[PDB]
Amino acid sequence: FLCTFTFNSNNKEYTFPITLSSTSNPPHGLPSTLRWFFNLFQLYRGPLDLTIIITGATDVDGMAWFTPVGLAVDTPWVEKESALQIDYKTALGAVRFNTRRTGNIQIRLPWYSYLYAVSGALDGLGDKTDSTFGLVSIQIANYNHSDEYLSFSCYLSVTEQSEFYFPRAPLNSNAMLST
Amino acid sequence: DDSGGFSTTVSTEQNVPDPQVGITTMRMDVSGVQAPVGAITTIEDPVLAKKVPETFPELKPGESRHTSDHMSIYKFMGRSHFLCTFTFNSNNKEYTFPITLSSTSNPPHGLPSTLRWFFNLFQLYRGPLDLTIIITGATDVDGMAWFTPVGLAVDTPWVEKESALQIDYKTALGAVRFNTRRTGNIQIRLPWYSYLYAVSGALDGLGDKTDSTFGLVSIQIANYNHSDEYLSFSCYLSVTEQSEFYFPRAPLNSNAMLST
Amino acid sequence: VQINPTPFQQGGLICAMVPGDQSYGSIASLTVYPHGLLNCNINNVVRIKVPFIYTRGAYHFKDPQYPVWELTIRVWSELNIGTGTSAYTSLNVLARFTDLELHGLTPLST
Amino acid sequence: EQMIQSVDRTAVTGASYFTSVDQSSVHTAEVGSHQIEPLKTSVDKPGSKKTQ
Amino acid sequence: EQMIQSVDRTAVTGASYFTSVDQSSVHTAEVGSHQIEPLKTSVDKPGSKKTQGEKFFLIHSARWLTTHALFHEVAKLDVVKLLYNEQFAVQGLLRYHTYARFGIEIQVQINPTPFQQGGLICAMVPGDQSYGSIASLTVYPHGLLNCNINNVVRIKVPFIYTRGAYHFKDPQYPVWELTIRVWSELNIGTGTSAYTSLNVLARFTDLELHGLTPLST
Amino acid sequence: MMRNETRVSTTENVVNLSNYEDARAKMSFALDQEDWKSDPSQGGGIKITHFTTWTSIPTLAAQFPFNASDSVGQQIKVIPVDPYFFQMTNTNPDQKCITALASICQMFCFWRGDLVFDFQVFPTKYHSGRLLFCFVPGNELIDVTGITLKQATTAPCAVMDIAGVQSTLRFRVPWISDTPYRVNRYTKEAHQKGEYTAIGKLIVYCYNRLTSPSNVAHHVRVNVYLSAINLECFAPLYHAMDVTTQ
Amino acid sequence: MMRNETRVSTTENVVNLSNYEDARAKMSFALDQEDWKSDPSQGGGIKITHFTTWTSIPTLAAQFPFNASDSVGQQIKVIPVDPYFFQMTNTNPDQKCITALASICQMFCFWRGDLVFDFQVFPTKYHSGRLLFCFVPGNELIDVTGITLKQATTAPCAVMDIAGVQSTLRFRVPWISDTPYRVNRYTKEAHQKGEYTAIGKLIVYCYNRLTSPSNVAHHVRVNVYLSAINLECFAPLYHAMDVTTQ
Amino acid sequence: MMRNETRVSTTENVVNLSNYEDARAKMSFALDQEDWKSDPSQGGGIKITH
Repeated sequence: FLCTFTFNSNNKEYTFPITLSSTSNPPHGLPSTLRWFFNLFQLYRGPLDLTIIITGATDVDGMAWFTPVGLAVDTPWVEKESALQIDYKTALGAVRFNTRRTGNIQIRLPWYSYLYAVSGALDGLGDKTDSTFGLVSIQIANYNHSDEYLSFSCYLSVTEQSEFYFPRAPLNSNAMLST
Repeated sequence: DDSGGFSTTVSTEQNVPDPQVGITTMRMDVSGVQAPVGAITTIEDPVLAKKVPETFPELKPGESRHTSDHMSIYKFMGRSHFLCTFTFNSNNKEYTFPITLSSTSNPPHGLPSTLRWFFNLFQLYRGPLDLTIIITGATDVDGMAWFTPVGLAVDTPWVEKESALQIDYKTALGAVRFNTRRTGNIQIRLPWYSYLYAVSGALDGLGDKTDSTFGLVSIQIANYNHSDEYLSFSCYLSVTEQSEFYFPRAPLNSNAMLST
Repeated sequence: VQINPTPFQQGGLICAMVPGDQSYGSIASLTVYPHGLLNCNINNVVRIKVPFIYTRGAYHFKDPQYPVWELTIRVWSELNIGTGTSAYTSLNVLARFTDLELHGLTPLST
Repeated sequence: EQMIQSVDRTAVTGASYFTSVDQSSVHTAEVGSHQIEPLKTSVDKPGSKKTQ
Repeated sequence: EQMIQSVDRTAVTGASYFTSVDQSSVHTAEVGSHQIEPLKTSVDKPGSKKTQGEKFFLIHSARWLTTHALFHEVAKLDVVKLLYNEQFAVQGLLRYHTYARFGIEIQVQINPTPFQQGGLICAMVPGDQSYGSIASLTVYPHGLLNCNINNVVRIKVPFIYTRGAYHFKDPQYPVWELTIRVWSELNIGTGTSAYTSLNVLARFTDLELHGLTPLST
Repeated sequence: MMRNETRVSTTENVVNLSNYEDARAKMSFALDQEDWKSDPSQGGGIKITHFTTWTSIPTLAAQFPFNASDSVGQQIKVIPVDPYFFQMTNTNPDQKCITALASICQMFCFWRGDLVFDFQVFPTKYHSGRLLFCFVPGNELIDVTGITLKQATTAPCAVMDIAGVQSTLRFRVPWISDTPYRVNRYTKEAHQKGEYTAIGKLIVYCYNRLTSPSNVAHHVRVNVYLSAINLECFAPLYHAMDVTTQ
Repeated sequence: MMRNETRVSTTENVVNLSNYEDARAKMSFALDQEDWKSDPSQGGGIKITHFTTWTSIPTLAAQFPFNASDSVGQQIKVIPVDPYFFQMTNTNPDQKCITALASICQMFCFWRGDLVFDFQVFPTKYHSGRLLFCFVPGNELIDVTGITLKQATTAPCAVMDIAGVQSTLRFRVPWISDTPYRVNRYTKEAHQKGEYTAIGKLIVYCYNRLTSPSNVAHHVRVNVYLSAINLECFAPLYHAMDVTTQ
Repeated sequence: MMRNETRVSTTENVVNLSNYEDARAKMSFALDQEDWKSDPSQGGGIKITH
């Protein structure tokens, strides 16, 4: 498990980062096992597999796109109307799904970084840059709120092309949170 | 020379395409321990401008750590890029938009964003394209699409109006027929049918209206009851491996690249 | 293309062969097209050789669709002189066909 | 000692009847090359002295 | 016909990173030649990168006391940041170069008298300690200073970091953090000295240096 | 009895636009699903399979005058070393003139490589002087305007003479970085420490003054070109790169 | 445990009518899904696998009289050179008589090839005279009616004699174009420069007058046939080609 | 005539999160569906597979 969120209105966007930092406390951050695992070791380098699962309202088309770090992106962990062009969005590559037909998606996230790896345990300045893997965003349109709620959920897994380096000490029992 | 031309000077080709690969690889040091003979040159002379530039000592920069080469054209532009979007406001209507590589056309009617950028990099384009249309909003809507080469009869482009043509003339050009209940998306290759060698993207005036149009994709929808919500379409172009790009031009100035 | 600057002048030129029209794209980037750089210090002569680039089989002369080539000469860096140096340079252009083919004999006088 | 290349100043070019004697000259810049068509737009014989 | 020689105008000279492009240039004039001495004025090895930059340095000097509780942090060190200083001869190499990648070797020294008792763990922690358990420090490269057994620990570690090299002027985050915890408290009888002195010696291994630069800071 | 059967996996009827493996067509309008042979004929035999066609053609990024009034050691022009740099603009028609390297590298997130600055002076044979082109490795926000001339000979530099038979000095900047790549940040709004586009700044001094007789122009304009070698860029995006004023 | 599984791609249950790869049947009404063997029996052994069957059979496109009153150099009939040309009509029954070449080539967007005009005079043995059939390469909207006879011998031409043992002169028009194809524009409404159907116009003059005794007809009618060789057409469409009046 | 055909089995479009055989990705955002080579460089040669 990674996160869950709900659109309350039509034509809105939501952007959450994949942030291995432990300074981030859930609901914004890594919870449960992920928060645990990415703190076992110092460095992480490689692709990831991501699956999003859709609940509630049907007949809803939506687009998702992956934004590497440093590039322009909307305020994370926040639901707000899009600030960007449909042209800038589709250039990063995008799936376009409909919640009538699929109800789930599984898609691999590339490793695009100007960094060697992305460390999970860091503080202060280095924590804001080096600890962010990338920002998955989701935009939905044609959501008529006469319908019921629309819930999303995200689940991360690790490919065989990921690599883990230099084991650290595991987290104390007061630093492992849950969602 | 065959044409009868003579000269003492050595005639040497200029701006050869694809000098190097756009991925870091090895195919020791690059330059060093000798001299930077390559650091002084006359850029006006095309024989001396092909001298490999080298200034300081440097090392070979290893191998790039991902497989694919993102600076290839058939990879970069293989990703399908935005083209247009439009919405039917009423039942039993048709809509026809051309694929027009001309830059005189300013979006929403024209090529936006990257396509407007890419088709202005080079002079000539020859070959098939892949086209994908994506449907939003209303469901239980059957619709037909058909591709019309240039010069043949077609309805007024970039305009939503009731059909002027027979169902027989439409289906003869070939047509998909889809239902927005079942699919919600389509991906279909567009043939290269032209009385022209290629279709140039940068042209003006008279030659701009004919030579710059690849072809006109049309979409007709029926059984749209507007008690329902909006019906949105969107189109995304990509380039096959049978397309060919010729004679690089100068890229567009920052005031000529628009967005949608 | 031929200029004749005296060594007491200074400046440059780019002379590029542009198919069709220049259209929009950048003036800075003319070095993409087949070109040559006329420099008052170095060369007073440039030469360019280009094949047939066009969207059709041949260029119909009576009712030409659009011009096959456009030659454009831009001031690449301005001309500068002291006092008394001649205030200009003359510029001339010599063009010819290579590998010329011809089709369609025809009585049409125009 | 190494030799650093430089422009060859004096050259003589021309075609058929014409000639160019330049002091400042420089090498000519080709692009592309002459191509043959796989599909002929005009099948008739290309014009020449003997046709016209 | 005979050829009369003349100056060769255009030439390109230089050394390391620098270059000279001269139109009017002329051949260089040597005198003498490099000589070797039959009798060496200085017998020590001639200085180089490995003699200056890689030697041992006194980083931090602290004291471990009986009033430090368990898991007390005797000394917290940012190792590389302390190696970048006017005092240490490695500076003159680092002050003029932008980026460096390198190893690290730590030597930590206590001096308990046999009438004292206690322990220490000295661990190399990349980045920051962050959160994770103090009990688990044995995961990191470490050594256990025991008043009974060893008064000397040694540690050798490669370059672990999220980038290519550690930029010294504006460092992103510290590459290594050395932490010294009281692993079991110091205990004495009556009259035994109430403390121990603690010192740290750090140096670079396999030091590389890039980016010469005029920036003084 | 037919036992051929399968199970519908996840992502049923989702459109992945991101790659030509999942973006290729599932059908055609072409009768008999036919293929097109190659036809170089009218195209001059110039076929473009790769974007390195446009990044090796040196184009005019910037231009600065070299005055006779510059005392020894004065910075005439400072360039950040990134493919995204062009200062050239035009008046009529209204446009922002973008180089070839900047126009390709604006479409990619990350860039690395060697950037080859081609400097071209436009002197007469009767001018004389020397320029010093210094490369100062760092981010592009480091404040370099306090560096005197003697201090800048520490950094990798090159000195060209104005009047000679060769006009151009090609300054090839080696790749100097702490990260395997740099990033296109101009999409993002404000600055973030640790995230940088350029690999440094390129300072130009007046090494010796400009001397010249009375009847020749008192200054020499200098074009600055830009190109790239050993270039690697990836992670496509879309951005319209704005003119960089010093 | 059954791990056979697949993912449903895009275009789920869309019907591509455009090609027999996607238009072929997915099932049958035929019991045991049986196949039919060939049976030439009652069909005369004539099997048609290709549309070039109909384009090589020369058919009557047009007809014009050759009067004894035509002065030397007068244009009797002008033909555009395109497969789409027929002027023949009938009265009872009401119909527009379409050739074989025009009836196949009306269904295709683009056509190229050689068009073979077969001229057949219907003289007696006692008539005499000569015709000049001139081909004037260009579009079909060029205005050719001002060309005298001496000027038209510039263009490729042929001269046939009226009275002989052979009736027909076959005028084979080489393909002369600036584009690899021409286009069926008659679907579109008005004219557009650059988009042309014909490759030129075919002028017919009176080279020598028509001489003949008193008791023989004073004119000679001339059929004009039309066919095609080296023909290539493609891009199917549907159009009903209307009679072309001069 | 196309006789290729199959029958849709049970568990149509259910997501099994429990194993990397059914949790692996069905597509990618990576252009040309590219793969990443190994890079021990800055990690000290310490790789954790277990």
